[PDB]
Amino acid sequence: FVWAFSLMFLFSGRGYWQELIESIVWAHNKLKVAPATQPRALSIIQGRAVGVTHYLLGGIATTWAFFLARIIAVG
Amino acid sequence: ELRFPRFSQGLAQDPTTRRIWFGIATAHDFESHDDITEERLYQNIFASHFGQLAIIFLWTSGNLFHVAWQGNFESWIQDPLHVRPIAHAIWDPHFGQPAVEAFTRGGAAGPVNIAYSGVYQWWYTIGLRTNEDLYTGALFLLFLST
Amino acid sequence: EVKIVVDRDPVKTSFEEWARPGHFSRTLAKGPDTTTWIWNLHADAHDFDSHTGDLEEISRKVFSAHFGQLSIIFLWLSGMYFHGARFSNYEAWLSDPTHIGPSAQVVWPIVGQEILNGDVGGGFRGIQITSGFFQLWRASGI
Amino acid sequence: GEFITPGVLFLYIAGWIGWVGRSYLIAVSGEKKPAMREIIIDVELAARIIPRGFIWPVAAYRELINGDLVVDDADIGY
Amino acid sequence: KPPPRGPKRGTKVKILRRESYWYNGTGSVVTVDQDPNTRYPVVVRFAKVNYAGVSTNNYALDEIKEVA
Amino acid sequence: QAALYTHHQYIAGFIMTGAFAHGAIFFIRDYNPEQNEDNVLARMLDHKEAIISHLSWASLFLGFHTLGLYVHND
Amino acid sequence: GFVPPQLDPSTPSPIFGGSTGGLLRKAQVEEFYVITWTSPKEQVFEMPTGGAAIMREGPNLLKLARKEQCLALGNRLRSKYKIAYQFYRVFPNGEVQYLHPKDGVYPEKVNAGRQGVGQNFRSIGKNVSPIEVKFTGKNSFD
Amino acid sequence: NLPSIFVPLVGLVFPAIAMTSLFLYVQKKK
Amino acid sequence: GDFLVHHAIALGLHTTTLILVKGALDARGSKLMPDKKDFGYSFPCDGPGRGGTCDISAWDAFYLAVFWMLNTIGWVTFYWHWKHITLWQGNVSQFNESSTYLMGWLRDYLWLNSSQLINGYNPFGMNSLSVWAWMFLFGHLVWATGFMFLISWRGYWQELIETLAWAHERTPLANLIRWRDKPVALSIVQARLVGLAHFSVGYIFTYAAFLIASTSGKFG
Amino acid sequence: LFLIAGHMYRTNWGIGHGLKDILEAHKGPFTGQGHKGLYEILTTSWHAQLSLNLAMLGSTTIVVAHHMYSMPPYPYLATDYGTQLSLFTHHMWIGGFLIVGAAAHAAIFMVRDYDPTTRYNDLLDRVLRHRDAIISHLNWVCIFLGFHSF
Amino acid sequence: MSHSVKIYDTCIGCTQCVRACPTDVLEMIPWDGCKAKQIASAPRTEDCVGCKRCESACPTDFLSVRVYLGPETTRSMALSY
Amino acid sequence: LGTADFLVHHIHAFTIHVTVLILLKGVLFARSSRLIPDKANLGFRFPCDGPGRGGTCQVSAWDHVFLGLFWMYNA
Amino acid sequence: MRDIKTYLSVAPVLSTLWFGALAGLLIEINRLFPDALSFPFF
Ligand code: CLA
Ligand code: CLA
Ligand SMILES: CC1=C(/C=C/C(C)=C/C=C/C(C)=C/C=C/C=C(C)/C=C/C=C(C)/C=C/C2=C(C)CCCC2(C)C)C(C)(C)CCC1
Ligand SMILES: CC1=C(/C=C/C(C)=C/C=C/C(C)=C\C=C\C=C(C)\C=C\C=C(C)\C=C\C2=C(C)CCCC2(C)C)C(C)(C)CCC1
Ligand SMILES: CC1=C(C/C=C(\C)CCC[C@H](C)CCC[C@H](C)CCCC(C)C)C(=O)c2ccccc2C1=O
Ligand code: SF4
Ligand code: SF4
Repeated sequence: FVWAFSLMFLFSGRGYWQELIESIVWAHNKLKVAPATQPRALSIIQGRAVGVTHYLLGGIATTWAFFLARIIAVG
Repeated sequence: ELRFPRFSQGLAQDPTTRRIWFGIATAHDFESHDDITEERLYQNIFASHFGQLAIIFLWTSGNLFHVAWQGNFESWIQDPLHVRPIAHAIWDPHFGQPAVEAFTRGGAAGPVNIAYSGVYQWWYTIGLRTNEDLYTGALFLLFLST
Repeated sequence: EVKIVVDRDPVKTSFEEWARPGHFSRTLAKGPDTTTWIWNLHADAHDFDSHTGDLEEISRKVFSAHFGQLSIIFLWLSGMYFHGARFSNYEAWLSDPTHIGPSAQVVWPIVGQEILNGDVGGGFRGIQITSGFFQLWRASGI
Repeated sequence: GEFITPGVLFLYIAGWIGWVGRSYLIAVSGEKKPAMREIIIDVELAARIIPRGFIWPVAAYRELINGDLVVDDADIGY
Repeated sequence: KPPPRGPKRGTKVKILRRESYWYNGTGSVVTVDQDPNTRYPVVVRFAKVNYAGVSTNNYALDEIKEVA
Repeated sequence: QAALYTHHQYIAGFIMTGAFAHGAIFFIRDYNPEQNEDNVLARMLDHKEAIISHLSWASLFLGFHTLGLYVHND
Repeated sequence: GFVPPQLDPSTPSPIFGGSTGGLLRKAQVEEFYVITWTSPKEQVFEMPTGGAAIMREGPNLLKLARKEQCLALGNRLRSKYKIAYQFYRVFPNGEVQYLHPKDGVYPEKVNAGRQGVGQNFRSIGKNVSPIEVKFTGKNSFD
Repeated sequence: NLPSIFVPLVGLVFPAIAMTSLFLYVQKKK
Repeated sequence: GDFLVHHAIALGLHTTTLILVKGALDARGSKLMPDKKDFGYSFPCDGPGRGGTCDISAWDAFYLAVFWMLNTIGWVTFYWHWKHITLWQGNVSQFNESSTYLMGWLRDYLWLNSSQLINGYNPFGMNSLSVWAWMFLFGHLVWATGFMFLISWRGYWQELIETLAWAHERTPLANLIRWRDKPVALSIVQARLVGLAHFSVGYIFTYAAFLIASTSGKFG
Repeated sequence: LFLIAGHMYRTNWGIGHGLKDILEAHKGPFTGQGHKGLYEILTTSWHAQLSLNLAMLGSTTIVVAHHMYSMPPYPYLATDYGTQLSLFTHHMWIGGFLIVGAAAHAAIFMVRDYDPTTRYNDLLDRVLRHRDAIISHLNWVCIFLGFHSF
Repeated sequence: MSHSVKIYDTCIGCTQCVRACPTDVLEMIPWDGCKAKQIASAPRTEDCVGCKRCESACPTDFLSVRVYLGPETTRSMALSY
Repeated sequence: LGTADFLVHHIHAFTIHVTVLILLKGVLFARSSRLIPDKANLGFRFPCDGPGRGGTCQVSAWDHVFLGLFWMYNA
Repeated sequence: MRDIKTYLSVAPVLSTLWFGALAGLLIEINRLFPDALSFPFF
């Protein structure tokens, strides 16, 4: 799940996520719950940084669970 | 203009290979063609549509031709639940010998492909009964394409 | 020559900066403009090079920082030795090391998760470890 | 007690979280920079507001009638 | 003899420029330029920040609605 | 059966995406904000915030709990 | 109008061991650029195509294959060493064209007498929607 | 019989003439 | 089981709609760029300023949409096949229990039903199913090439070509051949389109192979 | 062996080497000025040392994982299949990452600390000047191996 | 003309775009519509590479220098070979 | 060590080389290239230089190591 | 003393303290009323 999750950050771009954030922000203005640290999308080099990090975490852990459970049972 | 693509001068003078890639993707976008006018915009679309019907009729004349030249259609009718419908024949000169045996099935003489598009049942229902109905079925659609 | 000249009390031990987030950087210190601020706080936490422009302070920070990294490892080691002593079948493992799995973690039974306590044998139960400390503690004659 | 009773139990709680948080943001809204009072939460002010979520169904429903639960066309900036 | 034009100072104003970042928002007038040729006189300061970080810009007289 | 039902759904998945895709090209190239003054079409550009957010809500509510109940079952 | 350009002579280029970032076949067919500057002291700088070469006293000359490269060095010289520079464009046949200051004055400050090519005297929000330009050679900005 | 002729023609020749035909047309200049 | 899957189906339609509907209504303009209409349906981006504007064209909204379409239709056809493949065997209990936890779908549908497919050819022999076994991997290969164009963006490859276009210009016997059209890396939008073409093709061929081979292997 | 090696570099008494002078004798015809000047750029920049240390410590971790599975050093480690697989896998990953780190900090040094007017080096200069050759040749091999391995 | 660079009337004459053009496109000309009495101008759009940094440094309401990407030439593509 | 081992040893020689290529390119071209002549001035980790000159996404040395991680994860 | 309290009031430190209390509470309830699939009081 984490591995497949990282793809959302690598494939897509920031300018789409910034705009969708704006519409979400508007609804909070309606109910007065708009925060004062203005919401922003992640910076360009952060979208990548989060993208690679999850991808590595999903890939390595999958092998981790694949190896230990296999070898422990057969020896 | 002055070269491929004939329909977009801005792309034509692009010296890099970008022109070739972009001369293919923007072929059918008739609005952004240079010198387009609202009369041309429709008349190209109308001519283009007839091009798309030609493909559809030529495509369906392919299916009838093979099913009635390399298929099990007359035999499949005789027992629909035990004769794999046949799509066409295989002639691939890379095949070794054990593959030639393996892909020979459906009561054919050489390798074949089993048809999973379900044409065999549809033509059974709507009344076709031999090969010969299919051949004229091929010719007619071929004529309609013409 | 080679000697030991150090300084005395460069930076005064105080809690003020602990309540001024982003004190280290001049840009971050002004406050949280947007949520972009709370990401740049961690991205430039350890970049001692960008905080100041001279080698002396960068040195003293990396030198002291390593001590923290060194300290955590010792704390990590301490747990591993402690855990192997209070929650392990080590002494049982020393009898038949061929066919008793090394176990040094035991979970509390809250939500059924005691099924994790495997029958690693040796009259014990628990998560079967694989870091191989037990062969290390035997090779040192513990 | 399978869905409806646990469900109402949630909706009570969910507003309590929702209604309290709204009160705080409004409470600190009128300050020199509301930015600082959200990354460094005011604990005392959040303590005199933490129980006001006990009666959120009553309080909110009066706001809706009085027409202060929402705004109309003044959205960004102020 | 002619009095200064536009709002004086501190008067909250509702922004009316459509493409601005603070459309339908409110800012504070910090100074109005009294040169007739100046094409965007009213210097408006805001409380939020636009995507560039800027928090002020000029504006035209008919794009400013003087709320009170 | 399987090769047919699966075939037509994927065709339908592609075609349905095109319908919105040429909706966007409409708003760009051929829409006219004067000849459509306040009619039903211009209003769908007037409360675009209300449409977008609620779509975001319904997706979020389905996402949290469909996945939620699933991990719990797992 | 006092704008007689500099009229490039043939001077000696800087000492350099040569690198792989020099001109390519584009120079022999399309165009290549030279940037002539005068130094008071023989120092060492860094070349836009990587590596370091040493400028020598007085009139230098150096050829680069683009315009971004001539200026990229042009900023470094004007900034680091407080030194003047032009650059040109050289055609395959041999006709050389004066490029950079274009008036004798850097484009940052204002000369009374240059043109106004490329301006719209209206705010950006007032452009015409794409329906108003269809089937014409116009664009919204044009 | 007939496949052994038509398979190569559409697999080898008809591609070759096609690629070489387009390559001249794409790379023309007038 | 059929309750939980249907919401997963329902989740797909809203989220897929959300991207497309967000794309359509913001095509004319939005706060990040209130004159988006002056650039057309498809443009790469608007530069790094104002915080970066990658993937802003209404084109890109269609772009991200296809991924959720393939996933959504993935969850639909998956459901139809497994429910029927248990029925046709008369083993309807297997779906009705395994289909409530994810490992049930991964173990009892994917892993279990692909036993006959992957043996299309082994160091012992081949079968009729070999062609579907080959296409199965061929599906995995194109799909995995798709990532290369989505993740690695243009500016890296462009610097790579320039070195190459230098090496070719200095190699003897090979400086006698000159490109007519200069070589450049694909454009930003082209890579997205190309990258999605591989992803879709590999995603159809992979499933289409597993769907036919697994069912036809048992013909039941 | 280590202890004797400790007594090499001059510290306060007469005996011992000078790390500066060792780097200033190896200069060759193809290389020009040789390792002159590397003493500075390896002394007034932490990002140089961190990049250089990371590669060696990165590489050593890998060699550790190749030896601990072939010369089992602890008793009853051989027949512990759970341990052998994990220990070999663990240090490969650790070794892999640390090498990548050596690329990042070497890259950071080129941007921040490198300066050819004061900390001038000749080898690091020559390496920059023919970088088009280095990548293109490494590009061809990666293609050659790509076709003949996969 | 390779790319089209357009400068509007909002511009406040700050000379931040001109200083940020890496290939010397824009330049400054006198005006009378600002306090600074100068507005930017783009008389050399041929060499305009398209690097939007020219207008990531225009500090106005929306923008006062705008860049529209058209067809690409051998210099507007920044080819060195 | 038979044939089946010979192939896989030449797989490792392949992924190691490719990983070296990405990281090595980043180190050398971290200050300048024929595309961007003043890349050094832009810092160590910057997203891009805009969509000009065909598109300059991911030219910063940080994005070369960002790419290397996958191949390190691959090798 | 004031600076210590302020630091303890910054967002991350409250989070672990708040969530930690929340985790303890839920774990206790599940220890006393386990399996809890329905709400059988009314
Ligand atoms: C006081 C807190 C608060 C309140 C009242 C709201 C209210 C609202 N949000 Mg919301 N939101 C918040 C915080 C809050 N938000 C935070 C912190 C985030 C970032 C994760 C979001 C992200 C978010 C999204 C993405 C969306 C909403 C939406 C909505 C609207 C529909 C309700 C909904 O879907 O809930 C959404 C609930 C969540 C996303 C759960 C996260 C909220 C956390 C758990 C609450 C935080 C409370 C705060 C930290 C406590 C302060 C205590 C104080 C004493 C210190 C509604 C106007 C939706 C909308 O537009 O519908 C119209 C929508 O799409 N919000
Ligand atoms: C499965 C996915 C996949 C594949 C096949 C490739 C393939 C390649 N990548 Mg790559 N890449 C991928 C995913 C993939 N990548 C992803 C996800 C990322 C993001 C991290 C990258 C990032 C990346 C970088 C950063 C680099 C590469 C490089 C390379 C190339 C070096 C290998 C080589 O020369 O082998 C040759 C090609 C193959 C082995 C492909 C299979 C070819 C077989 C043997 C035969 C093909 C059919 C044959 C031609 C017959 C034609 C039939 C006719 C009808 C046309 C190669 C083209 C490197 C490169 O190009 O420089 C050398 C490089 O620098 N890639
Ligand atoms: C209950 C029932 C019934 C009924 C049913 C119904 C009535 C249904 C409905 C349904 C429906 C009712 C559906 C719908 C759907 C829709 C859709 C699917 C949509 C689409 C849309 C679109 C695609 C759009 C587009 C666009 C855009 C985007 C923008 C503008 C332009 C355009 C328009 C193009 C009956 C009685 C009969 C029978 C029994 C059962
Ligand atoms: C009965 C029932 C059911 C049904 C249900 C339904 C159908 C519902 C609907 C519903 C709806 C249709 C709703 C609507 C809504 C709307 C709105 C509009 C709302 C609003 C709200 C608000 C506005 C709130 C706010 C707040 C508060 C008050 C608290 C928290 C905070 C805040 C501020 C957020 C079922 C079958 C499931 C089951 C059985 C039971
Ligand atoms: C999804 C996505 C986002 C959206 C993700 C965002 C905006 C951040 C995710 C939300 C985080 C989790 C904030 C929530 C945490 C807050 C501190 C609130 C805490 C309250 C909790 C205790 C509930 C981007 O910004 C982005 C940027 C560039 C490339 C790709 C993407 C991208 O794919
Ligand atoms: S895009 Fe670049 S070249 Fe063009 S004007 Fe802007 S800064 Fe200058
Ligand atoms: S990274 Fe690429 S897509 Fe993003 S802003 Fe830069 S040029 Fe545009």
